[PDB]
Amino acid sequence: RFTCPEESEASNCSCEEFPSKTHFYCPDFNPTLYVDVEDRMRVDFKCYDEPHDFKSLPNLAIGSVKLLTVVDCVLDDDRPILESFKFLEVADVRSFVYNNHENGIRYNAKYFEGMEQLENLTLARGVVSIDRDTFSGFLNLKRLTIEHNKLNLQPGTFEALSNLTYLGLVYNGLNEIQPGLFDGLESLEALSLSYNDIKSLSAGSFNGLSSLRMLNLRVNKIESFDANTFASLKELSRLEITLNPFVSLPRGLFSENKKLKTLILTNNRKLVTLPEELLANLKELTVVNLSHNGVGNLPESLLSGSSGIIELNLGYNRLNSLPEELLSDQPQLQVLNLDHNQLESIPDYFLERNVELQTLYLSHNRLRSLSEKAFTKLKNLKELHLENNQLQTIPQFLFSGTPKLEEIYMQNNQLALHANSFINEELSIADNDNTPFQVLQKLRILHLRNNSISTIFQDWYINNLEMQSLDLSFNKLPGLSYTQLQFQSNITLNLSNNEISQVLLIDDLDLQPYQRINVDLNHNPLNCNCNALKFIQLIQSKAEHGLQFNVDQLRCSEPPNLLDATMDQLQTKDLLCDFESADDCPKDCQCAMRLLDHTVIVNCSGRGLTEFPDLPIPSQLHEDFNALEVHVENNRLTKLPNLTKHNEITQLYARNNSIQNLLPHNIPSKLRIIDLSQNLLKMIDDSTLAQINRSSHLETIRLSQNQWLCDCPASSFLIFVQQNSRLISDMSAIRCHPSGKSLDSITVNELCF
Amino acid sequence: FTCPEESEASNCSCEEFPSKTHFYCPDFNPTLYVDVEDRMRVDFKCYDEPHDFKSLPNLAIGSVKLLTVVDCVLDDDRPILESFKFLEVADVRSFVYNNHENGIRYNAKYFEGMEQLENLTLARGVVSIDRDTFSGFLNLKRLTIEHNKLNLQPGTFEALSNLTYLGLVYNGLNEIQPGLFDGLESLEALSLSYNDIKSLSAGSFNGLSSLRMLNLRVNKIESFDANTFASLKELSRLEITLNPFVSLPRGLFSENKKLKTLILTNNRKLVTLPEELLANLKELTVVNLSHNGVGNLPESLLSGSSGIIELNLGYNRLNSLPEELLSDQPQLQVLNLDHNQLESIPDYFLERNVELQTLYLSHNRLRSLSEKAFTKLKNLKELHLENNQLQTIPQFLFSGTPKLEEIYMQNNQLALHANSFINEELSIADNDNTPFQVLQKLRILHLRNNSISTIFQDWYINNLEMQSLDLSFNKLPGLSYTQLQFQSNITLNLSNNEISQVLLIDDLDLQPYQRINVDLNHNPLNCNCNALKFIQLIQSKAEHGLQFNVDQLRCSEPPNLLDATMDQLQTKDLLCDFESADDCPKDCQCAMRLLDHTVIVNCSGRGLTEFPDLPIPSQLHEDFNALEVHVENNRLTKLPNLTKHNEITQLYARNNSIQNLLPHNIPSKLRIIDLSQNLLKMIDDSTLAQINRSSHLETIRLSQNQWLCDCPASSFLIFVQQNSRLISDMSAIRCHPSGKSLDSITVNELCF
Ligand SMILES: *[C@@H]1O[C@H](CO)[C@@H](O[C@@H]2O[C@H](CO)[C@@H](O)[C@H](O)[C@H]2NC(C)=O)[C@H](O)[C@H]1NC(C)=O
Ligand SMILES: *[C@@H]1O[C@H](CO)[C@@H](O[C@@H]2O[C@H](CO)[C@@H](O)[C@H](O)[C@H]2NC(C)=O)[C@H](O)[C@H]1NC(C)=O
Ligand SMILES: *[C@@H]1O[C@H](CO)[C@@H](O[C@@H]2O[C@H](CO)[C@@H](O)[C@H](O)[C@H]2NC(C)=O)[C@H](O)[C@H]1NC(C)=O
Ligand SMILES: *[C@@H]1O[C@H](CO)[C@@H](O[C@@H]2O[C@H](CO)[C@@H](O)[C@H](O)[C@H]2NC(C)=O)[C@H](O)[C@H]1NC(C)=O
Ligand SMILES: *[C@@H]1O[C@H](CO)[C@@H](O)[C@H](O)[C@H]1NC(C)=O
Ligand SMILES: *[C@@H]1O[C@H](CO)[C@@H](O)[C@H](O)[C@H]1NC(C)=O
Ligand SMILES: *[C@@H]1O[C@H](CO)[C@@H](O)[C@H](O)[C@H]1NC(C)=O
Ligand SMILES: *[C@@H]1O[C@H](CO)[C@@H](O)[C@H](O)[C@H]1NC(C)=O
Repeated sequence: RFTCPEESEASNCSCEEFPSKTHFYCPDFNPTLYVDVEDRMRVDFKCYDEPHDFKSLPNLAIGSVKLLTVVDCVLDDDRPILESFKFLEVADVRSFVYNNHENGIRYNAKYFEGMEQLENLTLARGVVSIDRDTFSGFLNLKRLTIEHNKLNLQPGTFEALSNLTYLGLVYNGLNEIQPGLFDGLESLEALSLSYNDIKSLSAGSFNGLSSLRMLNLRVNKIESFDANTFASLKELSRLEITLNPFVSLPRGLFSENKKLKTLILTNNRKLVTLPEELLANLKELTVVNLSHNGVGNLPESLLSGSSGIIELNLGYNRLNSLPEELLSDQPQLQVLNLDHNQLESIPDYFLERNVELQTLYLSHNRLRSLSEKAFTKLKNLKELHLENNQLQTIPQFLFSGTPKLEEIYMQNNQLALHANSFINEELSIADNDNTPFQVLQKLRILHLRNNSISTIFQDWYINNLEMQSLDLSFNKLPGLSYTQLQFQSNITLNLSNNEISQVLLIDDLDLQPYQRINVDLNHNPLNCNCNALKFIQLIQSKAEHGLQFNVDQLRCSEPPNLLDATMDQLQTKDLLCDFESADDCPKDCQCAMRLLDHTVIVNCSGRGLTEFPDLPIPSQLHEDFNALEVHVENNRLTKLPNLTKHNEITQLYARNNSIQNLLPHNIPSKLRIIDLSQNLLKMIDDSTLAQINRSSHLETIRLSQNQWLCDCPASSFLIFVQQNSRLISDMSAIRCHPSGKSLDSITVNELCF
Repeated sequence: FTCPEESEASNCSCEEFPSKTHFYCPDFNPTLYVDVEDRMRVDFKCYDEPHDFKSLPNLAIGSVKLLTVVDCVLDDDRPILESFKFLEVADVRSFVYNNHENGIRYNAKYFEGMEQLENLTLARGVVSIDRDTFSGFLNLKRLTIEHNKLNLQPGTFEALSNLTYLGLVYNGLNEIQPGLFDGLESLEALSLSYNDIKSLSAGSFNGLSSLRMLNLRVNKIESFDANTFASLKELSRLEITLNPFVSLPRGLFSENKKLKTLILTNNRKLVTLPEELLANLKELTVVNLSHNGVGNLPESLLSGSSGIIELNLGYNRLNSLPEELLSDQPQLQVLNLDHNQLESIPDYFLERNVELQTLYLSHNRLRSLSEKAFTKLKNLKELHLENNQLQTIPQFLFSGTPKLEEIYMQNNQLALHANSFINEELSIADNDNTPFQVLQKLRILHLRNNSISTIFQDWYINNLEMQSLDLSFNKLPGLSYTQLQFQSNITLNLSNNEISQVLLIDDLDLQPYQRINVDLNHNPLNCNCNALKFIQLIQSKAEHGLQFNVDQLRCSEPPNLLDATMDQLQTKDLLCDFESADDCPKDCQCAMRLLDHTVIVNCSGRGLTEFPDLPIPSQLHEDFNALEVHVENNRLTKLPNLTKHNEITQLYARNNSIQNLLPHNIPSKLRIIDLSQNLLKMIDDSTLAQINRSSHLETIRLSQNQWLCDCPASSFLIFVQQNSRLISDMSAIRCHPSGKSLDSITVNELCF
């Protein structure tokens, strides 16, 4: 265990012992450097300023340590690093990491006079002009990295490293690879040349490497190859060539890499063509990644014989008009990508040979219509993508041979799919439509966003039993009914941004006992007129029903009503229903009925007439409904509405009325609310008022703007007012015709005696 | 997610890994890379001139909570989002801006569009901040400014008023102006380390009320004010390290009742501590005073604080101690006094402390421990006494601590011996004074680098729970099997000792399957006959209980070549000089070997006609018996059996030539005789019978034989040849005195 050195005046370095790693700051006044030391795992030495004074240090005692990470600290000129770091006697060090920024250091064997048994090594930002003799003294060195330094390597610097395993030459900006730079690397298994400026790779560039398994040229400036560039790498298995600017690959580049397993060739822009049988006869090959290139057409024999492929990516090219038999020899192919390829159409027999194929991509192409035989023998297909195409429709037998299709994506298309699109030849054998989704019982997720869908097919809730999502946004849905909601699984049936004018529901919900059945209904020109009441009563009332509509953004589309109103702040009383089917309603009157309250409105208040308009009987059933509400406020010349007898009116409003000389014939059977404003109250008689009875329903009368004579012949009116005080809206406002003042003060004067 | 479609009229490309999608602009060379998560992060770093991202194609990436910029230059006045508009990210909840390129004078215009930002961080780029620069955020929880020289106005932070974590690290602040923290009501950390604050005024923390965990880890603080911390009623932690001040004001922490953790270390100039500095701190839990320069302490330093569970006082310059320094701390758990200059411990130091689990006293200069030092420690678990000057241990040192588990006594002047504790009072002739019998559960004990004489039997008798032990660099005289009586998986260590010899019983065994490890490396272990049992134990065996590590073992003054290895050990090399002066001649002693089981003189010497007669050195206690003859390649006067040859179990001669041999001269009591370079081939009466097949290794050899021809000896030669199978006669036999009389010669041939 390493503990802090005993405090003394000989040394000014302050050791702060932490539970994990003992810390240091040797110049106590100004800690220009700190030495974070673990027990025996690592040593972290970093300098912050120009002065070094390594000789004026307490001579720490660490002993054996695995990793020695020195950062941004100077080295003595042409002296061993362990000699320049004598103030800590690190020994038996395996890994050495040297970050250095201020000054580049020319390297020779004299800098490594203490690291004969070094396993790992790393250099960064500070190494320039490595000498050929630098690595001679090393024994059993397995890794080497030259990280972020501008460098130029003469051929032969690595000849002394026989046992080297991983070599990293990233970011060095090498201009070119001399033939024979890797002479001594006989046991090399991996190599990296990413982020360099290698102009070209000659035939003899990779001489001396035979057991190499991985290669890496991720970012270079390679303008051309040679036909025998990779011929010397018989053991190659992984190859990464990205972001290179070359125009084409030479014929037969991989003629000898029979052990190839993965080939990542992506973003190699300006790669317009691929040579004939580039990847032929590679049994071990399993993953091919040719995305983001600029290829315009693939040769037919590109993959002839490579039966071991399981993943083939070809996205983001300019690849159109695929050859028919390109994928004939790949029976293990699992994932195929063809997106962003500008494909106008694919050959009918393109995918017949692949009996097994899990996931297929065809998105972002320019497909117009899929062939019926495209998916005949894909018995293992699971995920299908067809988004962002120019599809008009789909053949009726398109999914006959893919019964295991879990998820499908058809968004951003021009699919029509009318209700009668797949109507049978008048057979009528099956109630469900003949849409191709009928055989897809395994379907789970379906997307149809941004389409021209104009219905919800019956097979989407009858045959598909495990459906759990059905996106139908931005397509021309005409309406919604309760039948189409008869799903048998938790489904988030999205229906936003459709032309859903109206929706119909029944008061009883047959939903199975489960969590919920969401229906997103945000932006629709919903008609808040008749036939929508039960939906409104459902949404506004709080209940534990399965249906959970999301109508927070939903508004109405009725100019007569409050347009742009929300249901959460909508008066359900104001729902109205026009009587368009009937023609016996009085002319020049707003004819409608409200189903919630069970009322029918005549609304002849707009016009003024000489007689009471004929009020049609509620011949329309309206669920066996027998009450009428009439507004006749403007008409004040009828002189009698005596047709009210043998009628079922329940509301009456006469803001302006003729002289109130009415007979008991006018007295109605079922009138709840009555208004007699702006009339001659003097003409009315007690016998008519006596026959008024609240037994049928509650009675409320209006005495506003009414003039009634007060005298002995007009007696008992005050008693009737007192009895009907609740009926009278303002009994005090009722006044004698000549006096114009309330008769309450003169109630004692009412009695003649 | 999906990279931009078709990459048309764009010089920047997408990688689209399954975890995150990278970007570069490699049209000529990729200067900058942008990699994004689904919604978590966006990292943006550029490595060249800013003109390379003047008009990049817009990425239109979804808004992500965390944004990062590295070494990217931006314009003088336009906001950050406007400069990086091509990213098209708006919902930012974390911003980090590393900028090594060029300092920029921040104005309030830079952060428009981030009115919901948190975890704002400005590293290495800020040079100066104008007032109300942070105004407008309206909700900020964490801020950090680091690695950049600064000089701030008092009213810079007034606008925030919701900040909880503030960090001004390595900013090179010359000093703290009063009221510079005025507007930070809800602050809860400062992290003012690595600055250059010269001193703290009384009003240096005016605007802070909900503060906790004030940090001053590295500063050039020269002095403190009396009421520096008075303005902070709530203050949980306080870290004040690596400062050049010489003393603290009296009553510095008077008003901070909530003080829970005071870390005050590495103040090399802090010569003394004020009295009752820690007074009346009930909530205090851990206090750290290590690595200071304090030389003396006041009596009332910790008065009125019973909540202390940890107290570190190590690496200081303490020379004396107060008596009641820990009177008011009955809840203490650990006490560190290591690396100080303490020469003694007060007798009444720890009567009132009972929850102490571990007590550290290493690297001090203690002369001895008082008997009642540990009298009241009912929960002591670990004890350290390393690098001290302890002479001996009192007999009742561990009387009051039965819970003790580990003990460390390295690098001490300990001189424990067999009679260092034995007293005639109540003597039981065993377990002298019981120095360690009171510790039942003593697991680990280190006595490395001491002057202990002998192993106390108490370690191997009643310390059943012992798991390890180390007696290296100690003056142990020897080892015996009786010392190995442990009842657990003990790993005893005796490396580099003065053990002359080990006496191990041949029938040593242990019933349990638990293993015992013993190391004798660098021990003299002189190799004599008694070491034969140790040699056998070291020899490879199928299974054993005492696994010996003897790779670096050496033999003291060896009879054989010096620095002999155990790989070259042999049974014959086990022979040792006998201690019986009368029994063996003074010229050379009897071998009396045990493994070899042979007795022979080491040197031939002058020689005698008759070998001396001595009793068997083994005396029936060993298989050892005389089997060899010292005389070799010498003209012996005679070889008589009565000259102890009969007493010798066997006879072995080397290049000894006898002209005449007789049956009387041949030893009958000896099982067999072996001779070489004999001058006579005649067969004696004893030679007429073949020596015993078993228990008689010595025999006759055809080689190095001289034939003698005589008619009477022909029958004896015939009898010898009948038993002989190597050859009819000697290979180098050329004798024919007018006839054939050799053993190969037939009966018909005669000597004449
Ligand atoms: C030299 O570096 C390599 C890679 O950095 C180290 O490899 C380790 O390998 C083991 C094998 O499973 C992994 O678990 C570790 O995570 C790897 N380490 C690292 C840092 O990636 C190797 O250990 C290093 N050699 C020494 C002596 O430290
Ligand atoms: C819905 O899909 C239509 C497809 O027409 C999108 O409208 C654009 O149509 C033109 C046709 O010439 C395409 O070139 C464009 O790419 C389409 N726009 C986009 C953004 O892809 C329309 O934008 C889509 N609506 C969405 C996705 O909300
Ligand atoms: C801003 O930083 C804070 C502090 O790191 C984050 O909050 C969490 O803080 C705790 C502190 O104990 C950490 O252990 C967590 O890891 C932090 N959360 C995360 C997600 O890292 C906070 O999340 C940060 N803000 C954002 C938007 O990431
Ligand atoms: C064993 O302990 C002794 C002392 O207990 C060590 O000797 C001391 O070494 C230091 C090293 O600077 C000197 O300052 C002291 O004066 C020495 N004291 C004595 C009494 O010699 C010794 O180094 C330790 N190790 C060994 C292997 O003996
Ligand atoms: C390589 O390893 C082998 C065996 O591990 C060893 O014999 C040889 O000396 C090593 N060479 C170098 C240069 O380390
Ligand atoms: C819907 O999800 C809930 C969640 O617990 C589950 O209990 C219920 O069974 C699901 N619906 C069906 C039809 O399984
Ligand atoms: C219908 O009723 C409303 C209610 O206020 C009234 O304003 C309107 O004039 C009526 N219309 C007709 C034609 O009577
Ligand atoms: C702190 O946050 C609250 C919560 O939104 C806000 O109202 C207040 O204005 C913020 N304080 C400042 C100074 O912006």
